[PDB]
Amino acid sequence: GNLWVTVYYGVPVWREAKTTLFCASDAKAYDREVHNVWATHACVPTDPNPQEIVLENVTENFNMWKNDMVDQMHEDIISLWDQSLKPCVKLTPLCVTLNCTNVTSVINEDMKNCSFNATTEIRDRKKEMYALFYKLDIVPLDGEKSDNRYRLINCNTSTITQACPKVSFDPIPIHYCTPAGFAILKCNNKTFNGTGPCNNVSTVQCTHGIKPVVSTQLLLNGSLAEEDIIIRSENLTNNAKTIIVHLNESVEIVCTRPNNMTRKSIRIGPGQTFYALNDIIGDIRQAHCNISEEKWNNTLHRVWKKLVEHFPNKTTIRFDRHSGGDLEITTHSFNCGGEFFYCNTSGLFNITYNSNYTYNDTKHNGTKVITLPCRIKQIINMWQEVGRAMYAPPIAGNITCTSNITGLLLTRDGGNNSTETETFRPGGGDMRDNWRSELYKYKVVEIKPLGIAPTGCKRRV
Amino acid sequence: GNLWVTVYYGVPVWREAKTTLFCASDAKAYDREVHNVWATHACVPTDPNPQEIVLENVTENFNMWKNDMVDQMHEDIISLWDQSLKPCVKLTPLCVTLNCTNVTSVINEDMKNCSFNATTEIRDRKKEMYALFYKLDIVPLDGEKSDNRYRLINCNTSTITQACPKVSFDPIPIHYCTPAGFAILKCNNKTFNGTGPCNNVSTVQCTHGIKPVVSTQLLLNGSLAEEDIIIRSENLTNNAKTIIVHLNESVEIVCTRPNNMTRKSIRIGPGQTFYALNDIIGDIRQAHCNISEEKWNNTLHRVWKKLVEHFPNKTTIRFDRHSGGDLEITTHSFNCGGEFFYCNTSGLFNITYNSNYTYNDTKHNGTKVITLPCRIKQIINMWQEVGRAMYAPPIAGNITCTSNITGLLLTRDGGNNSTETETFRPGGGDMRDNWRSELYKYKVVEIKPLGIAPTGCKRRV
Amino acid sequence: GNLWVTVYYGVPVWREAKTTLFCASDAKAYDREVHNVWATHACVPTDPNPQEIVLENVTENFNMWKNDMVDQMHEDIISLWDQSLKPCVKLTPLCVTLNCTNVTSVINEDMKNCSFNATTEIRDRKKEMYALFYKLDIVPLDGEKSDNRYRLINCNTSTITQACPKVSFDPIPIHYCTPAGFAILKCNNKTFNGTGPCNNVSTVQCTHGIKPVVSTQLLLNGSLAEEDIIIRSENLTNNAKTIIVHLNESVEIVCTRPNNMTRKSIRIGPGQTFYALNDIIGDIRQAHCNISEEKWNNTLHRVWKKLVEHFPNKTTIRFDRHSGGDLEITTHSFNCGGEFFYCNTSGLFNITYNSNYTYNDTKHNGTKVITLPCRIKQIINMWQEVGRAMYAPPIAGNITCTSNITGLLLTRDGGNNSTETETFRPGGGDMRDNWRSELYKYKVVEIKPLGIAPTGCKRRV
Amino acid sequence: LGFLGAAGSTMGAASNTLTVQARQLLSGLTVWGIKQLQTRVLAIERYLEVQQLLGLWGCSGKLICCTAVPWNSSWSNKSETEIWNNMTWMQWDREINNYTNTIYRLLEESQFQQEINEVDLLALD
Amino acid sequence: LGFLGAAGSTMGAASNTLTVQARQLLSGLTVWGIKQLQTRVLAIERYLEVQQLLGLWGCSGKLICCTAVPWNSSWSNKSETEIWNNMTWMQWDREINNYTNTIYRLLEESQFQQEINEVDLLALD
Amino acid sequence: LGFLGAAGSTMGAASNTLTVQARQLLSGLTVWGIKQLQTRVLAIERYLEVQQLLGLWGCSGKLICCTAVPWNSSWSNKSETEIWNNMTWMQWDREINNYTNTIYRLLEESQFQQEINEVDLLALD
Ligand SMILES: *[C@@H]1O[C@H](CO)[C@@H](O[C@@H]2O[C@H](CO)[C@@H](O[C@@H]3O[C@H](CO[C@H]4O[C@H](CO)[C@@H](O)[C@H](O)[C@@H]4O)[C@@H](O)[C@H](O[C@H]4O[C@H](CO)[C@@H](O)[C@H](O)[C@@H]4O[C@H]4O[C@H](CO)[C@@H](O)[C@H](O)[C@@H]4O)[C@@H]3O)[C@H](O)[C@H]2NC(C)=O)[C@H](O)[C@H]1NC(C)=O
Ligand SMILES: *[C@@H]1O[C@H](CO)[C@@H](O[C@@H]2O[C@H](CO)[C@@H](O[C@@H]3O[C@H](CO[C@H]4O[C@H](CO)[C@@H](O)[C@H](O)[C@@H]4O)[C@@H](O)[C@H](O[C@H]4O[C@H](CO)[C@@H](O)[C@H](O)[C@@H]4O[C@H]4O[C@H](CO)[C@@H](O)[C@H](O)[C@@H]4O)[C@@H]3O)[C@H](O)[C@H]2NC(C)=O)[C@H](O)[C@H]1NC(C)=O
Ligand SMILES: *[C@@H]1O[C@H](CO)[C@@H](O[C@@H]2O[C@H](CO)[C@@H](O[C@@H]3O[C@H](CO[C@H]4O[C@H](CO)[C@@H](O)[C@H](O)[C@@H]4O)[C@@H](O)[C@H](O[C@H]4O[C@H](CO)[C@@H](O)[C@H](O)[C@@H]4O[C@H]4O[C@H](CO)[C@@H](O)[C@H](O)[C@@H]4O)[C@@H]3O)[C@H](O)[C@H]2NC(C)=O)[C@H](O)[C@H]1NC(C)=O
Ligand SMILES: *[C@@H]1O[C@H](CO)[C@@H](O[C@@H]2O[C@H](CO)[C@@H](O[C@@H]3O[C@H](CO)[C@@H](O)[C@H](O)[C@@H]3O)[C@H](O)[C@H]2NC(C)=O)[C@H](O)[C@H]1NC(C)=O
Ligand SMILES: *[C@@H]1O[C@H](CO)[C@@H](O)[C@H](O)[C@H]1NC(C)=O
Ligand SMILES: *[C@@H]1O[C@H](CO)[C@@H](O)[C@H](O)[C@H]1NC(C)=O
Repeated sequence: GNLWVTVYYGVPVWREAKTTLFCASDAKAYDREVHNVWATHACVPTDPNPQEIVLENVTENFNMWKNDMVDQMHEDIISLWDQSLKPCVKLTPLCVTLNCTNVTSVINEDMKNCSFNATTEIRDRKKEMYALFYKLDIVPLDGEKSDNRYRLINCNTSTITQACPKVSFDPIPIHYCTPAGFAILKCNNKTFNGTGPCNNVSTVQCTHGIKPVVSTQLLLNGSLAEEDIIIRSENLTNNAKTIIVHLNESVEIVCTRPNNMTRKSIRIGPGQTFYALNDIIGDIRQAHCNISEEKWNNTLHRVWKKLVEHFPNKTTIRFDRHSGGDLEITTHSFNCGGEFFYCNTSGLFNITYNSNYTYNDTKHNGTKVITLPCRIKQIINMWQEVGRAMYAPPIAGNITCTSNITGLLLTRDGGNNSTETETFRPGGGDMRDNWRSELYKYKVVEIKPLGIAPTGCKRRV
Repeated sequence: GNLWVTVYYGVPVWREAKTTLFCASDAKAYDREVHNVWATHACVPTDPNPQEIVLENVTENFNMWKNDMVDQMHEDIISLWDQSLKPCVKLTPLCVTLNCTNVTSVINEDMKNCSFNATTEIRDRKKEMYALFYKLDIVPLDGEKSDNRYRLINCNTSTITQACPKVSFDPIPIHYCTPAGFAILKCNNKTFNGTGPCNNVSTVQCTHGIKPVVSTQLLLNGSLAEEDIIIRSENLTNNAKTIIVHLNESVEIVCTRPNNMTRKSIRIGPGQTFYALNDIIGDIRQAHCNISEEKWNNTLHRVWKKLVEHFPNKTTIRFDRHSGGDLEITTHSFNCGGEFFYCNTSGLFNITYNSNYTYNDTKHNGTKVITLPCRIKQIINMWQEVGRAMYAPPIAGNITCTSNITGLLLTRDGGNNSTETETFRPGGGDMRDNWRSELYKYKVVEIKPLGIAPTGCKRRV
Repeated sequence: GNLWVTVYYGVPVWREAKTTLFCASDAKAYDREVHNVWATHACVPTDPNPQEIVLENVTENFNMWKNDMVDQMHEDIISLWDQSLKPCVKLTPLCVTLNCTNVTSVINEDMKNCSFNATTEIRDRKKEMYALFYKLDIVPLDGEKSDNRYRLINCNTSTITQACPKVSFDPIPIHYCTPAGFAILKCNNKTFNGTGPCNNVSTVQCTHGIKPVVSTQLLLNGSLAEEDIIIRSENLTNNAKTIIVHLNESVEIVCTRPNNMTRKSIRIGPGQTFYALNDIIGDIRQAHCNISEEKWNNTLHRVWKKLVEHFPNKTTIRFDRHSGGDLEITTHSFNCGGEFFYCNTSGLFNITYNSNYTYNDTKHNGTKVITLPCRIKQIINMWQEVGRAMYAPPIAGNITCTSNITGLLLTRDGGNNSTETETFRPGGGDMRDNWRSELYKYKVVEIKPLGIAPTGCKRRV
Repeated sequence: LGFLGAAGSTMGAASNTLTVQARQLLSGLTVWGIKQLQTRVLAIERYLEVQQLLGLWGCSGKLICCTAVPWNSSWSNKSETEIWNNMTWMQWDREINNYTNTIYRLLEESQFQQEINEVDLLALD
Repeated sequence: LGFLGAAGSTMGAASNTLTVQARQLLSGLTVWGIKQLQTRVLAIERYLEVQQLLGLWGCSGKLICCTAVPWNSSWSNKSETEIWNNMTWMQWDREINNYTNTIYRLLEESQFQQEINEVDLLALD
Repeated sequence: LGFLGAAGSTMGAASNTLTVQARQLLSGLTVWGIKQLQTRVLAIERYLEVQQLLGLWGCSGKLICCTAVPWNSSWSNKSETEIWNNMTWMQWDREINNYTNTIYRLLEESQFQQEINEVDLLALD
């Protein structure tokens, strides 16, 4: 009948934790290929043959919107961006009066031929150089005369550090690993909607190598769903929360810049030189992206069906374009082949679906695509808290990329009463949501190996 | 009769130590209020309900003048000053010829209206801006003609980094905490004179939250004494040592700048802008401080009585002004509301006390105050080993502060033989003495838990 | 007959290791003498009365060419060089048109009197200053006219940071110490040729205080051999490997700059000033080094005998000058008294030795020396991966140093068939080889204290 | 099974694997080195904390260590079989979370009194 | 009492509180993190040093551990009662400061010989 | 002799000095502090790893600790005298390098089963 306190070490229990994690890049990423923004040599090598241990008979409560790993990843990406932009040449002497004129071929109407005086290797003589600059990067001086005098866009807000000539923007998988005394719980529930209980949860040491793809209104090169479309929102009845639609069938999107462009080195000062656009070889065609019409019809139909399931009694659901603002939020912004693309999405989100039409099966095949026009900037200022922008290096030859859209960053409109209509527009808010599309299953748990259990064993005197 | 060696762990003994300590700011200081010079986010949160454990039946030897915590605090303050002055805009382009004239109202005789050519957002055109600059910050060019051409004072010694537009100089308590294996001993003896034995010493984990107030000749917002005035000196018969008088009744001093001043942003270059004084609204009144005459009479009488006790056979004791030198040492230098004040103290330290007059009780009330004139600088260069000065930001509206003088940094004059007279002048030496006014009771002790004791217990084979 | 597993702690076994080591400067180097390039205050004090424990009855395999300590020392020297060149003034405004003319006395033919416009403390007026610049530091502008317009040599590749006015280049011993759980094995075999077995190996905590002397083609102030000349090469039949000849009798070399030179401060900008050469007092004599002819004859004869031993069937061995390239590799480059010297070595390596002459004993005494001419640069760019050069400070008075050559960095010529001739020229490759002349005996070993041994002792239940 | 593989298992089965969880408790430019360094010394601090707590109970160097402290029925009135047969470690952690500190103090005073009276008795002999 | 609360107390009373002093022995931008990190690993190093010294004496995991080393009268000719009744730990530290290293070596050779001859005797059985 | 002074000596003589090698296992601007800090916490990690491996075998706080695991003849068919008289520690490390992990697992399961059945038997009493 008598019982005594017994101590157990190695007890499998855990609580919540907010510990700092450490990165781990893949071993194949160490085959030289140096000087990429996301290539961090301080990351440890990825653990070979990694283990995921299935934990049966246990249920865990997850919450994507209260995860600290997303915030840690955002901060780590920001400081990596700062470290990569720190060393090379700044374009502060480039903030000078630019004599800009039209670009000789039809008019491009997207670039201007700007000549400027740049100091030579000696800072007492100045040579009149010239370069082709995008119209989104040059603001006209004054604003009341056609004097053809322009300047760089951020010559009055912060400083520009031009991207180093070797740098690359190719994403690589990053395996976030948790320290000793802590583990990562992954929810293997395929139906899981981002929060709540999970009856199939496994413990892992490191994540699945999340690619840090920077994109707005769309999710590029992300992990797909397993069963169906998974709609995730912190609070659906709140219109400020951004819905993260998770597709199960990724759609191929092919983007290109068919123009062939020349690169020329320009000396802006003693020991400071940067690469700039010189000439356009061949005909002039606008850069654009192609998305299959039938596949997008499939995606929009399935998304509307899931949104009808999540929003009862709404007769009509309209997919319209973005409301307004700067170009970085109103357009699909991404990076293809080292070049930053801003693509108009008015042709994609333009439909009205009602519950009284079957809408067929969106069959009858077809090779028709949606040619969404795109524009290119070089003065890139993302994550504006850093205080430092970029001058992206010019790329010779065409650029052509093929990516997969695996999710949409939808956002419901404001309160328009109970008129049985809700208009969902593309979002483009904080970039943290993008990482939240990947860390929707991972939580960090703090191991307590010390346990107390009554047993009829008594220690001797 | 036989005895054996016995080992004890957790033994309460200690020796001297020089270990590195770590800061701890208060939890209420983390309620945003970011971007203050002394607000260090790397400081850990202050431990709630902190304990001070009284150690009875023990006597410890303290020495304020050999403490390493004062040196550590001085170095930490210096590097915090460097880190706060590092990021924002430098005024190196502001080192240009200034066309200075009198300020329109009576003549202010303290500021000059200086116009200068500053580069716009493009570094090819220059606009003629103007600002009001204090005469202590502008040195005239050449020095043999009335050409009205001036320049900034340190355009030929080091660089100036203007204080960032949001920065604040409000001190916050800093709790210096000692690591594991070390403790802090505090001398609770109320009579304690700074060195020697202490029969009531308690062990603590962290200090009392010392405010890092920067001041010369006076001690602002410091801890008071308990019983009487405590005179502290490393060696009284040496005239080079600075006496740190510790008052028991702090005296209220109210300082103000009644002038209302306007702030205007001036662009000095591409991406570089600083705030400068523009205009004076209303009448012109000199900034000054008010100290009650009767309270200062009480303080000077008590200080003279204690100095008579510490210096026998001296018939006359004279309190005179400072000898000479730069303005940073000859005047009471402090910071009120983000503005640096340098106040003449000739009206305070001006008295001759002899032992043959009772000097009454300094009674008969009165509301008479001592109006000590003050001057304001903006090019602040304190702790000159850093190599970087400041341009303090202009403050709109009046500034009015009310502080307490709790101590005097007195300094005896040189050897004038045994003429039965010693003249004590205000000091203003190294700032470390100011921290030594607060760390006069704290010492760092190194715990040895391993102890040896004979006992008749023998370990079995 | 029964046996049981027994665990032993503190087992004296080790394997190979690549752990990071930590520096340790001497205690006498902490007697102020601050602001030297190799004086690192972060180095711990050198351990007093250091121990070297002789390990008998053991043989260890060493390899100088696969050691990681050499790479660690090279990286540490590079980052120390970066840290020392970081703080002080850059000469970017000095990249201006220079009006250069001949230096008044005979013509020096090594320096030019260059006048240039430098901005005063105000960046709106420019004064015409002048200085004496070495012809190796100024490249003429254009290159097709005698316009007497020159510029600094690296005004178009990188930036120059002039060496701080107090800095010194005097090497101090550096004791590389290994952490806990690791040891350093030193091969006491006096005959040891750099790789292979060693039958007398001792364990040590720290190295012998290696001086980081930077030199090409020669080894200055290095440790001597014990028995004879030791020729060390990774692969002798490969002509790309650099032979590190280790002398047993160091030869005294005295180098001097007999010219007396004046130093003048020149203001290049607001808060930026640098020291430059002004005038030459007295007669003009070319800087040169003196090496005793008989001692060099002894060294060359012994080196040829050892190279004959290592290269059989070769009738003739010729010592000729370097092939070609930049001045930093073609000449003996070193630093005497803070001044960088580049000395022509054509007079040293000029001999042909055959096996059919006895060559006497190179006796008959004599005081004849070899006067090898030398040139002096100030724009020093060594270890070009750093991206930052130096402007070495001018030194007033003559400079005279006396060093010891203790080794030669020989290099065999390319494949010229089996013609019974091999020509050995001075090298001057990567600087790591210089450190490999000192870390030829030290290896880092990783201690395993856990051992397993069978014993007939059984633990009780 | 592996690390945490008996978390959903019963108490008796989870007591049979304890070393693989004690393995993980130690395991083992200017900013990321700082972060890895800080989290490594943090994990080392937790391991030293747990080892010190084990040492203060007289259970150093052991995984399962008995203690002569009686089991108070106010902590749990459940008898042994439903604790050890149809219960997990997490549910027991949830029920006995409120009495953890009291149990810890009872263990430390028991061990300290055992050492003190062992010293007192062995000095008599 | 608390940490160091028996420093001025006698030896016998200060032996009764030892765990609260053993608690404190572990406890637990770019520059202040470095300083806190360095002082934490320094304290960890001292704790590991003291624990290793305890382990080499056969006293690991214990606060008061007896040892079969005889007490040399040359270290202290004082008998037990004035050591344990009217004496503090500091005054004993002051008197036996000169013989600390010799006592430490005697403990380590005693423990090492105990292990060696235990191995020698248990291999015979 | 000193640290590693019995590396070339025989097994029996090298077993007589073990504490001086266990001493060295702990020992004890912005970039060099980072390097020293990293290598110190690295050495601390190795010491904690070896101490944890000793603790999992029931050999914590001891230098030479016996174990009831039988010595398999497949690991080494050599009898005791040529192991302990004309052999060094390095040559034994070379011969028994292939069977290190298996021996480690046999020790850990032996210690774990000893703890488990000690708990089972002492609960009966
Ligand atoms: C979502 O995921 C998709 C699928 O992975 C991805 O599309 C792919 O993007 C990559 C990265 O931009 C593209 O690869 C580039 O392709 C060309 C040429 O490479 C071709 O040929 C080589 C040779 O066999 C093949 O290995 C390769 O697969 C291609 O067929 C170049 O633009 C790129 O190479 C340069 O950049 C690399 C940086 O990662 C360097 O490592 C490499 O050495 C090259 O640099 C050198 O060459 C340049 C000129 O050639 C020169 O300017 C440089 O200075 C340097 O000398 C790169 O290999 C790949 O083709 C895409 N795949 C498809 C099907 O389109 C999406 O980008 C991704 N989306 C997002 C938003 O992340
Ligand atoms: C010795 O100790 C004494 C006693 O504490 C101390 O005097 C006090 O100094 C403080 C700090 O300078 C003074 O507080 C300032 O007062 C005014 C206005 O504050 C009044 O109103 C608020 C609102 O209720 C009250 O909380 C407050 O008590 C006052 O009545 C302002 O100048 C200051 O506020 C600005 O500065 C803060 C920085 O600490 C910011 O946190 C705050 O948000 C304010 O900044 C904003 O407003 C500015 C314009 O208003 C604008 O320029 C900024 O950009 C920003 O938008 C501050 O609260 C206090 O009044 C003093 N007390 C007395 C009785 O005089 C001595 O200074 C001290 N001596 C030394 C040498 O350290
Ligand atoms: C291989 O090893 C050899 C042998 O050690 C070495 O030669 C020696 O080099 C050192 C270092 O350059 C030479 O010492 C210099 O000598 C003169 C004057 O010093 C003489 O007088 C003092 C006073 O008694 C003696 O102690 C000394 O031995 C000499 O006789 C000066 O040029 C140097 O002093 C200045 O530099 C030091 C930096 O290390 C400072 O600490 C020192 O305070 C001095 O600086 C001050 O004075 C300068 C003007 O005097 C002024 O410009 C500075 O700003 C500052 O105010 C230094 O002591 C020594 O003479 C050499 N020995 C011989 C026999 O020639 C080789 O250099 C070495 N080779 C290599 C490649 O490393
Ligand atoms: C094997 O290597 C060891 C370690 O280097 C050698 O021992 C060392 O021998 C030298 C002389 O060769 C000793 O230096 C001098 O020795 C004598 C006194 O012994 C005296 O002249 C000097 O006071 C000086 O000490 C040295 O002390 C000694 N030990 C060490 C640790 O360096 C040993 O000789 C080598 N054996 C060979 C080559 O056979
Ligand atoms: C101090 O000594 C007195 C006797 O002189 C004793 O009563 C008291 O308890 C002691 N104080 C402490 C804290 O041990
Ligand atoms: C080396 O071996 C010899 C016998 O060959 C022995 O006498 C000597 O003591 C050994 N040395 C050491 C250090 O054990």
